[PDB]
Amino acid sequence: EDAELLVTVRGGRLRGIRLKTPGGPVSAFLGIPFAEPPMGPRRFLPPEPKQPWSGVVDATTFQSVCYQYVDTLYPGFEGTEMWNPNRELSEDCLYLNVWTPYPRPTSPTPVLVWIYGGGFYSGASSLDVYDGRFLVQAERTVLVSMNYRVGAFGFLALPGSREAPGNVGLLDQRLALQWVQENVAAFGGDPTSVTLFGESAGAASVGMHLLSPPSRGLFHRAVLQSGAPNGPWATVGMGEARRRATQLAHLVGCPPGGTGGNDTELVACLRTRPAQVLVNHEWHVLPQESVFRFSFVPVVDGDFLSDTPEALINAGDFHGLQVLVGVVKDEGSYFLVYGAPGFSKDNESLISRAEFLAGVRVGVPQVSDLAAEAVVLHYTDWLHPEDPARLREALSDVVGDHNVVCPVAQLAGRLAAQGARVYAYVFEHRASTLSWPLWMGVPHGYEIEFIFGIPLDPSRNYTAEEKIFAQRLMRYWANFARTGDPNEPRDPKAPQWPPYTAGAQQYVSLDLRPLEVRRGLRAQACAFWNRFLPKLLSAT
Amino acid sequence: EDAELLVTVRGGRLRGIRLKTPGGPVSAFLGIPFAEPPMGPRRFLPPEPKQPWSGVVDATTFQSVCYQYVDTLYPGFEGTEMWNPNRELSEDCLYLNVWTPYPRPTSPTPVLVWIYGGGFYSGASSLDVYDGRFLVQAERTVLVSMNYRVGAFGFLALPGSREAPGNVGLLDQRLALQWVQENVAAFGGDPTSVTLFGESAGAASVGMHLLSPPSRGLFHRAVLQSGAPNGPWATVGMGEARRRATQLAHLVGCPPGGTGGNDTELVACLRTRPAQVLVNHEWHVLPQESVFRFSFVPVVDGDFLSDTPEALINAGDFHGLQVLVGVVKDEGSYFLVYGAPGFSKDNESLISRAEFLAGVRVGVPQVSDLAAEAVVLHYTDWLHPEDPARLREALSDVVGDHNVVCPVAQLAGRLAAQGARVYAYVFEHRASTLSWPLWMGVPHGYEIEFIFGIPLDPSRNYTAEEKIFAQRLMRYWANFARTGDPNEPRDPKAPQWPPYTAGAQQYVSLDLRPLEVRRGLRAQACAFWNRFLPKLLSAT
Ligand SMILES: O/N=C/c1cc[n+](C[n+]2ccc(/C=N/O)cc2)cc1
Ligand SMILES: O/N=C/c1cc[n+](C[n+]2ccc(/C=N/O)cc2)cc1
Repeated sequence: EDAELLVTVRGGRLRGIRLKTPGGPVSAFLGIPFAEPPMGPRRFLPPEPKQPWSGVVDATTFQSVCYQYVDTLYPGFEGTEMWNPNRELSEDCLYLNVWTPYPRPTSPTPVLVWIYGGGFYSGASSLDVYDGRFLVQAERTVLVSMNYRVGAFGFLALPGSREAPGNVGLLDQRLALQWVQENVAAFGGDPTSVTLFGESAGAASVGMHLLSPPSRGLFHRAVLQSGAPNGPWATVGMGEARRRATQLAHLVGCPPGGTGGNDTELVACLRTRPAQVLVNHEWHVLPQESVFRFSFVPVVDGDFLSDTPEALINAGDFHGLQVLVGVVKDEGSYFLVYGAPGFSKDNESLISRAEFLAGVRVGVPQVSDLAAEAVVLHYTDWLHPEDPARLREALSDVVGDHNVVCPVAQLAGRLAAQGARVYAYVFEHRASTLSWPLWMGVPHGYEIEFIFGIPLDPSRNYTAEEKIFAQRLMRYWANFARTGDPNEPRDPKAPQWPPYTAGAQQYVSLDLRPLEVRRGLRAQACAFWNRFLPKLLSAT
Repeated sequence: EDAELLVTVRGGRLRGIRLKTPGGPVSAFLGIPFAEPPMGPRRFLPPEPKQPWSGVVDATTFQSVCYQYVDTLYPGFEGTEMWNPNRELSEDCLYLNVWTPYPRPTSPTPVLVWIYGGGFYSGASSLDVYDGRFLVQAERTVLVSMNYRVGAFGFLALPGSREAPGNVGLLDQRLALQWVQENVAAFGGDPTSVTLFGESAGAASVGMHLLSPPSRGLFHRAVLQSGAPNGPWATVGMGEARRRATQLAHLVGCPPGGTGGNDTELVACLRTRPAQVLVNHEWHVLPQESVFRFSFVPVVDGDFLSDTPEALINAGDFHGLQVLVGVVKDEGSYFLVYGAPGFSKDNESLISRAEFLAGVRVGVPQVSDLAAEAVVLHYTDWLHPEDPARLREALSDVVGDHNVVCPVAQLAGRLAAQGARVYAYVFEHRASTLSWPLWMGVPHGYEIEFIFGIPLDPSRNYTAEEKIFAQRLMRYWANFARTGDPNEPRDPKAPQWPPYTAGAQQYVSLDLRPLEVRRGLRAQACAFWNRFLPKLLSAT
C-alpha cells in the first residue's frame, strides 16, 4: 500500500506515487536526482554523483527537461509535438525514474533501462509515450529511464581540453547506470539482469556503451531500435567538433572584442551565456544542407571511444552478449518533411525527377557528385523513372537505408559473427491513430507506443487488435530482458523467432499477423552502402 | 461611475472595464464585435456587418487574435515575442476596442484609430505596446483599434473570382471605420475628426485607404509610421497573387488527386482545411530568398485599388488633407537578423565584404546582377571598403532605404506638392530598456511604445527623461489629431515643427533633445532608389 511508496536509497529517502493501469497498480518514483545539477561552472563538464540529502525527496512527478531546441515545423500537430518537452526547461535536469510492480517484487527482478532518442539535440524521459506503467504491470519487470544532457550542453567538445571534454551526455547515462547498479535492488530489481534499450539516438547510445569498457560492465543485454553507433549522424571527428564549438561561441559573442581564443577563455565565455541563447544558435554551426545532420553529437576523442565505432565493432569480442536489433518499415519518411524539396505532410508529396535528384543531396550530405549519381542509379526504377509515387518511396529508402537500416544491419551482422547472439525484427504495423499522412507508412519512432503498451490506456482510441498486439510485443521485450531470448521459454505454440546470423540473416516481421521469418535486412541495398560506396569514396 | 462602463451602440449594449493610469482612470471597451465571424463558407470573403445582439455583450477583455504565423526565431526573447499573439488564435477575430477618458467627454472629442503592422501576416490589437490607456488619459482623445484578417485569411486572392476576391483584410479595416462613423459618438468621440495612424503594414494600410475613394470618406487625417503603400513589399500583381494562392492550395492537397481546380473548386477545397494547416505553409509560397517579402499582401485588382499605389499617388489630389509621416533612425537592422548572412543578435554582426554582397541580394531581392552592383557601389565607402562595422551599417541602410525610408519620402514629397499638408519626423531615441543589441540602434517598430505612453506604466524601468519624452510625443500626435498640426496651438516658446515641402524637405528629430529641424529624408540615397534604379531596371 502507501508503505510501499516509501524507499531509501544510498542518497536518502524517496516518496513515490501509485499509477493506475486497467490491470492493476504500479509504484513509480519519478524525479530521483542522480547527479549534482550541471550548472554554472559545471556546464559542459562530466557529471558528479548527487550528494546525499536530508529529508524525503518528493518523487511523484517528472522533473525538468534538459535545455533543448523545440520543434516548430508543424505547430499544433500531434505527430511532432509528442516529442517536444512536456516539462519546463532547465540545466538542472539530471533525474531518473523507476517503475516497479505492485506488490513490490520480493525476488530480484530483471531491469529494463530506457534511453531516449532525438539526435542528441532533444528528448526527455517524461514524454507520454515513454510511460512505463503498462510494461511494468503486464510483465512485472523494473523499468528505469534517465535524463541526459543534449545539444551543446551534452556534446559540445573542445577536444584535449578539460573545460569542454565532450560526450558528457554519454557520461550522464553512464552515471545513471552506475546508480542502477548501486540502488535498483531497493526497488526489487536485479542488478545482474540489466537490459538497456533505446531508440534512434538512444540506440546509438546503447551501442556506444557496448563499445566503451567502463560502461560495458554496467549492463548485460542491449536492444537497439532504429539506430546504431556506426551511423553517419551519430559521431563527429575532433577537428569538426572544434570547428562547431568555436562557431557557436562566435555566434553568441565569444571571444568578446578580440581577446584570446584558447579553450579556457572560450569555455569561460560560453558559461556566462544564458542557456536559451546557446540553443537559439544550435542549427547555425551547420551549413544546412542538413536533414539528418546534427550539430553536437558524440565525438571520437579517444577517451569514451578509443577509436571510431566502426573500428571497435570490427575488432570486438561479443561472446556472452545478447542483442535485439530492428527497424521500422519506413525509416526515412519522417525526415523528408524537414527540408527535402517537394515534400509536405499535408499533400501527397508526389515529387518530380529533379526534386528526387536534389533530395538525395540533403538525405546523403557531404558526398561527392559522382557518388550521389550511383545512389540515383541504385534507387531508380528504369521502367518507371518518372513515377512520382515511386520516386517518393525511393528517396525515403535512400534516407532510411543510408542513415538507419544499413548501419544497423552492418552492426547486427558483425555482432553475430563475433560471438554475440542477435535477434532482428522489422516493425510493420501502422497505428490506427497515427496523425502523419498515409504515404509515410510506418514512420521512424512509432514502434515505441507498442513497446510501452500505450494502447492499453483506456483514454486512447486504439483497436482491440492493437491491444493484443501491444501485449505480445511487451512479452517479446520482457522475455529478452529476462532470458536473453524473445521466445517464450515453455511455449512451442507461438511461431518461433530464429536468431540473426551473418550468413542466413534471418529476422521477423512485427505486425498484427503472427510472426513470419524473412531473409536480409535490405541485403541488396545495404551492400551498396556498406561495401561499394566506401570503395568509390576512397578513389579520389 | 459604473454607469459610464455601460454603453449602447447600434447593435446592442456593452459593459466596459475601467483601466488605471498613474494620472487617472480610463473607460475601455475591449472586444466589440464589428463583423460576423468570417468562418466556414465566409472564409476569404469580404466581411459582413455584425448582426444586432440581445443582452449585454461583455467588453472587458481583448478578443481572439486572427490566425497568423508565430515568430520562433529567438524563443523566449522579449524583442521578438512582444509582437507575438497574446490571446488565443481564432478565425472569429473581427473585434475592435475603444478607449475613452473618465469622465466621458461631453462634447465631441477627436478620435485616433490605430492599425497594427506586421507585414500583413501577423499582428493584433491586444499587444501590450498598443495599450491606449496612457494616450487617452493624458490627451483626452478617443482611441480605437481593430483586428483585421492577416495572411492567407486576409489577403489570399484569386483575382477576378468572387470566392476569393482579395484585400478582405483591408475591407475588415474599412468596416471598422464605418463602425467608428456610426458608433464612436456614443463614446464621446467626434466622427468628423477621425485620424488614422498605423505602423509598418499599418502605415501601408493607412496609405491604401487614402488611395481608395470608399475609404477616404471615413477619416480626415493620416499618420504613417515606418511604412507606405508604395513600398516594394506592400502590394502584389494579379498574376503573382494567383500563382501564390494556387501554390498554397497545392501544399495543403488542393485540388485532390484526380481533380481539376477552377477558382471555385480550389477555394472550396481551401475552405475545408483547418486554419493552422494553411498557416503552416504560408512561407513556402515564395522562394526564400526572403526577408522583406511576404506571401499574402494587398493585391492590385482594380477594385480596392483602381491602379498601383505609385500611379494613384502621382495622379492624386490631396487638398484639405493633413499627413504626419516619419521613420526610425535604423529601419533596416531589425530585419537583418532574419536572414542576412553573418548576422546574429547575440554578437556584433561584424560582417565580411562577401557577406555584404550576399546580403544585398536578400535585402533587395528580385533585381538583376547589374542592379545589385549599383547598390553595392553606391553604399560602399571606398576609403574603408572592408571595414566590417561600416558594411553592417551599410546593409542596414540598403534594406532600410529600399523598403521604408525612400517609399515614405517618395510618398511624402508627392503629397505636399499636390495639396496635402505634410509633417515629417525621424525617431532617434533608443529606449533604455531595449532588449535588442546596441548595433541595431533604433530598430523598426520601437517608436510605438513612446507614442502610446508605455513609459508611464509604473511597473516598467523607464527613466524620468523618457517619461517626459513620452508625454511630449503624445501631445504631438494628439495635437495633430485635433488641429491637423503637431505644434502647440499657443506655445511659441517651444521649438517649432515646420511642414515638409517637396523643395525644402524639412523634418524634425524626435529624441530627448528639443526639436531640431533638418532637411532631406536621406535625400541622396533615396534619389538612387526613386529616380535612377527604375531607369537602370529598364535594361533587362
Ligand atoms: O528557416 N528555418 C528552418 C528550420 C527548420 C528546422 N530547423 C531545425 N531542425 C533541422 C533538421 C531536423 C531534422 N530532424 O530529423 C530537425 C530540426 C532549423 C531551421
Ligand atoms: O522553422 N521555420 C523557420 C522559419 C520559417 C519561416 N521563415 C520566413 N520568415 C521570413 C521573414 C520573417 C520576418 N521578416 O521581417 C519571418 C519569417 C523563417 C524561418
